[PDB]
Amino acid sequence: SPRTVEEIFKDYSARRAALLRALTKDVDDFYSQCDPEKENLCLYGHPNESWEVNLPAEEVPPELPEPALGINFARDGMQRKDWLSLVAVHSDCWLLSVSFYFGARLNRNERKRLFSLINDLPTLFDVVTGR
Amino acid sequence: SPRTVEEIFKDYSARRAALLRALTKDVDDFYSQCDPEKENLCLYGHPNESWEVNLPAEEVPPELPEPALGINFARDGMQRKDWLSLVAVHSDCWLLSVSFYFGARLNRNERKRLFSLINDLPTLFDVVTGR
Amino acid sequence: QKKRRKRST
Amino acid sequence: EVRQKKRRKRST
Repeated sequence: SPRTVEEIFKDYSARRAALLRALTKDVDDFYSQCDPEKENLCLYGHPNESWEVNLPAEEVPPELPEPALGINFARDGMQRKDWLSLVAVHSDCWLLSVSFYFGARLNRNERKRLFSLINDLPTLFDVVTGR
Repeated sequence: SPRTVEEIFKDYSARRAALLRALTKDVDDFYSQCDPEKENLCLYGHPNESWEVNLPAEEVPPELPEPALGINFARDGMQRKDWLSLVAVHSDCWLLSVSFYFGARLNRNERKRLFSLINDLPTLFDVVTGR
Repeated sequence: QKKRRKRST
Repeated sequence: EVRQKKRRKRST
């Protein structure tokens, strides 16, 4: 598991790259994957920069914090731009949660430094909404 | 919902006060409420500074990020101090996720400020583990 | 329509 | 020592 600020930010950046791709370059494919008629789905970003739409972890509590559940249940109930922004904010939050789960043993100043690396990047919400 | 940095951090601080209380002053009762025989349970901190152990949101995706699910399924399989530290880190991550959910529309400087306010308070993990 | 619905069984 | 399960299938 990532431990240092640098290891955690490398992991963060790879998962974020995956989620950004799902929400922009691959958006039609991602949208189709989030079928409202499937069971409840989550969007994951993995440290090999792959994204994944799937059921949540079968066994709980999971090893890592979980992404928002059932995003496919919201897809057809709002405009596409609003659904993508909803997925984006929850994904931003998941990225932060995973990073500071790994970073639980960092001291105050190292946690601050980790956030400064994260905060130099546009959020997924920023990108998808065109801020 | 909270929207300014001040409003979001007031909300954070109250939810944190609730979860700190669950993990310290009220820890015996909190531990006993995480009944392994019950369905999957979560620890919530509310903006009126009260804590609650309950089932997750019935309808998904929930309005707010959700706390870690099924912490009662982990209680008897670990030593108490290790279970409490696990709940603590997941609770720290949930507090951060909730605040930056509300803070989706904050700018880069405001996000930095919000994290600096959060980061200056001892984490639940550090309180529980004595770090 | 709906923003959410019950979690899957 | 005895090691009970630490995870279980989600209640749904």
